[PDB]
Amino acid sequence: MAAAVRQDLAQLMNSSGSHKDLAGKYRQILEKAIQLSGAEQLEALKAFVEAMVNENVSLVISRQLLTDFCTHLPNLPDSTAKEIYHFTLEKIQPRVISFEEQVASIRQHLASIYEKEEDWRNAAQVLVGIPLETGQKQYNVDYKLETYLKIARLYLEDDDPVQAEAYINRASLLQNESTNEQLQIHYKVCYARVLDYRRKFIEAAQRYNELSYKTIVHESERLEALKHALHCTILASAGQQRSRMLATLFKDERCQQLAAYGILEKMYLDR
Amino acid sequence: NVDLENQYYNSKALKEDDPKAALSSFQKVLELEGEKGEWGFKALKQMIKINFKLTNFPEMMNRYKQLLTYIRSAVTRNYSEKSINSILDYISTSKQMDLLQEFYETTLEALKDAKNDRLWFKTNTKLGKLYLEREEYGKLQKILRQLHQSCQLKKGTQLLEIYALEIQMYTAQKNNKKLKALYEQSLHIKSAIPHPLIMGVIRECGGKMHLREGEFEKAHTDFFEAFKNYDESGSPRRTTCLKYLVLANMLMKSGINPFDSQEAKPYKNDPEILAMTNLVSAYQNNDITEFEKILKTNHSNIMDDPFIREHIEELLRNIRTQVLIKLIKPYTRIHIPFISKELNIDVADVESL
Amino acid sequence: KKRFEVKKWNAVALWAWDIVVDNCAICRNHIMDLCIECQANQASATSEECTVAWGVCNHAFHFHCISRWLKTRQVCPLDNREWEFQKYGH
Amino acid sequence: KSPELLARYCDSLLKKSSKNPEEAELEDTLNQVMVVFKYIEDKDVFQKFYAKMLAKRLVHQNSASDDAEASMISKLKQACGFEYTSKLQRMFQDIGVSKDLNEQFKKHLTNSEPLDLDFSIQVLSSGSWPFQQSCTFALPSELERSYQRFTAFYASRHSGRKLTWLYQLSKGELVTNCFKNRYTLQASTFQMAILLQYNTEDAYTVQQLTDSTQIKMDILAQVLQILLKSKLLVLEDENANVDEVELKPDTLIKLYLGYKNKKLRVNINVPMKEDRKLLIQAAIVRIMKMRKVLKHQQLLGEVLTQLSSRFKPRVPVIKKCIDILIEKEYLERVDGEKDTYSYLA
Ligand SMILES: [Zn+2]
Ligand SMILES: [Zn+2]
Ligand SMILES: [Zn+2]
Repeated sequence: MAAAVRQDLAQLMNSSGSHKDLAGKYRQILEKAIQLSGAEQLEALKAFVEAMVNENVSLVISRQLLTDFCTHLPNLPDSTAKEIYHFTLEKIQPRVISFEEQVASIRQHLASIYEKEEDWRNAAQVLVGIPLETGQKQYNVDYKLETYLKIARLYLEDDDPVQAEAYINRASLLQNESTNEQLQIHYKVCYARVLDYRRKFIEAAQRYNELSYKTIVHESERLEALKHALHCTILASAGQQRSRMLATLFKDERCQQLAAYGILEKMYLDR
Repeated sequence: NVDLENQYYNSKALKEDDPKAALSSFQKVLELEGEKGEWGFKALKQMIKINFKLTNFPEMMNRYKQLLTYIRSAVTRNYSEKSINSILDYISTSKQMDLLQEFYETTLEALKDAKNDRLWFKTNTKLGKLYLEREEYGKLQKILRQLHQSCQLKKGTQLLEIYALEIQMYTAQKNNKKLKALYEQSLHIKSAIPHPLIMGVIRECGGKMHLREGEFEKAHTDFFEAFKNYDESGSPRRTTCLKYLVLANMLMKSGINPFDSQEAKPYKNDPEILAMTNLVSAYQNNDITEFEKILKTNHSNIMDDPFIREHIEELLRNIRTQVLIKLIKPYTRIHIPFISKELNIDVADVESL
Repeated sequence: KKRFEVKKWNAVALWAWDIVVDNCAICRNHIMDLCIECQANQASATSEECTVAWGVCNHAFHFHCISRWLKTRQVCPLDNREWEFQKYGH
Repeated sequence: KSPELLARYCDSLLKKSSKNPEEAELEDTLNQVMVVFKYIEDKDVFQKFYAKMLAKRLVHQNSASDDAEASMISKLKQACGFEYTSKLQRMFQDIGVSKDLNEQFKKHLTNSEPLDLDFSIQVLSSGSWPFQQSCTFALPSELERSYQRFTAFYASRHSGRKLTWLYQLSKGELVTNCFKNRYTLQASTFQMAILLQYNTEDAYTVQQLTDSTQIKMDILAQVLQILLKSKLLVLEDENANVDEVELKPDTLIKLYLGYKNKKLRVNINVPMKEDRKLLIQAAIVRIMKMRKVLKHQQLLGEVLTQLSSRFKPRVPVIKKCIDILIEKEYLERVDGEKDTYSYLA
């Protein structure tokens, strides 16, 4: 057993005084414990986050040390990162209001590695835990808008349209006063996908048609919007509304480039 | 003088679990208190509290008669009212009805001349509340007799408190006739500022009486007001006027989802109101298959109270009527047996409908 | 033990609804859309833009929906009381 | 200015002083105030400064005779109308609701693990009070647990409601265990946090306090100034006059161990401190010419459609515009309907 490091962790907590000089000493020890082969590496980091959330440590060096601790996790392999991320969230849970900033960054990191591993359900759940409304800190509007779109998109790929619609509803309250042009474009792409998933085909066709006229997006993305508009219009409910949209799509010159154009021209001529 | 504050603060600084030691230390306080001061009020409160812990019942009632001399002009009315409210509250948890009962009769003797109009009014109303929870309907009547000779406006707020008390009283007696008169008796007052729990009993009984009478457009707004006020202040009866609000909305020919307002949306997923929110979603966008299945599943949450089981026959007919109207819209000649299949009723009842 | 100990705290807070508004309870469409009637007829009027209208009860319907509803009835759809315009804008 | 003066009179009257007027004479002088009140031609402005005066009276629990407050608003409601006293009715009901809320919270505490401090909170309400969260603040480590506890109590009771705590208007009481004797001072949350920062060490620099409490510069400077006024924080140069001392983020301020104030109830929490109308009239007359007979609500909606897209006017201004245009005989009321206007040019 090699655990001759954990003893001085608690010893330094009960020192005469904690200052900036001692804070830099932890970097040297941490920089060598991280450079380790197996389970002996895990133990040092696990106790580091345990002995820091304690009340005995003042929340003036603890906050700085926690964000520095979390920033070294993306360099660590994700197999261990998943386990440690769950532990630190549980230990911060008793006192969350103090660390209302470190929690958000940790859950964003955890969700990023979950999505890359193709786990949409669990990645979405992690991002829900982030307090974006029921918190004392006022987040940036673009930050809340970006986070909501990620939750909605992950739910769409999970094939859970009911939950995705709820979070896209929260994201549509910030579009009107947001200033990020790219964020507005990104929202409408996700909103149109949500409508298509909810089998509201004619409404999604209108959104795709309008989105196809955006000069901001690339030419390749413009044709993708037109393709989705054509499929939704064909799949929509026949009537006065759908017939009017069918005429509009026929005028478009780019509609001839798709393999599903022959079906479009037959439904346009009441064939 | 500064010495008065220091003397009072020293006694509370010591836990002083040993009794009869602080009593000699309060004789100093009274001598030091020359004029009328707020510190004297606090001194009497603490010695009553300490003496009450180690029983010794004949002590508190003697100091209490001295205590009402402070409510006159020594301190404000908020402080004196809060002191009385706190003292009478936490002693009732220990049962000991006799000690509380002897206190009310003695306080009424001197308080009747110290603070006449408002403080006596609320103390009397609180006493009436005790009689209701112990179900002693043999002496509450004389209290309302006293309140009868109190108005003969500019006294609207006090009138609503007693009117709500009477409605809550006669409700347990199932006196529907007097409830209708009482509800109209409170409608004249329109310049009062009541607690948002008094305007949650006269309003609920207004919706209930409208339900029995046959009005469904007045019960909807009355039950919404009852739910709104019960939600702000209080708790238990909140998820009963919301269920009634839902029922009073489907009997009104529906339209507009009740669980779309800001107040009712959080409770749409409540385990107690899950039966009702499913009922509305089936009623609107009429479909019989889902509506009947909900009724069959829940015999423990819907067909229990008289207010839903009696009005379940007005429903299951409005939805069938609306299905019938929409179905026969495009047809010009349609078979009655075909209608029977689409309504899940026999041929004879379709002709009657 | 501790040098300074807190004994009493008298805080002040402000309660607000978590969701200010999420649906127009007349056309059942979302707040940011074109009020259903003005959705199917996608031509103009969107210039006026279906900016929401807040009543005294703070219920926030679409202006097109509430104005169309007010032509015959003078009661709010939800609370069934008198409707009075209080705010207009996003 | 006269309305303001009358309202400040009202403020004294109801607020609180060393002598409390009897309930009999308290309504007597209130009746005299209403005698002159109806003579006041303009009623809208009176509510403007009465709202903030009342809010400060109630949020600090400095009000006297809260029963008289209920009757005072009751007299006002029948004078001008519901709409004129709707906002003030919300303020009074919030105080009553939160007072009941505190009683239930205390009972909930006993059945679970008790707290370490006496906690009371006024919940107020959003949209009806002039207050707003304006100063960022870091919650002290000692006032967090109770915080969380109350949030739980406000999540089981009320669902779908979010609390926005206002540390600027929150006070408290702080005991001491290191002075010559046992003291009990009263201070705001900011002063409490600053004084609790010194719990583990002796001296801190100004920047070391700014980065630990996250209070903004101006409020932090004011709080340090008032704390220095109470001679609780002593600078290195005692002989320098405190008022003219220029504060920089380098002074090493230390807690005054030898504090020996005679009074044991030191209170350091002492308080500090036309063109559009023509446009609305033009819009109203144009709408009235276009629609010969209209209702009040439809006219308000049309005015909001045509004109509110520019500067978002206030509804009472539009109502006053309607009234003055009625006085100018530009549009007349129609008998048989209380709210109906006809464009009579
Ligand atoms: Zn709408
Ligand atoms: Zn529209
Ligand atoms: Zn309403």
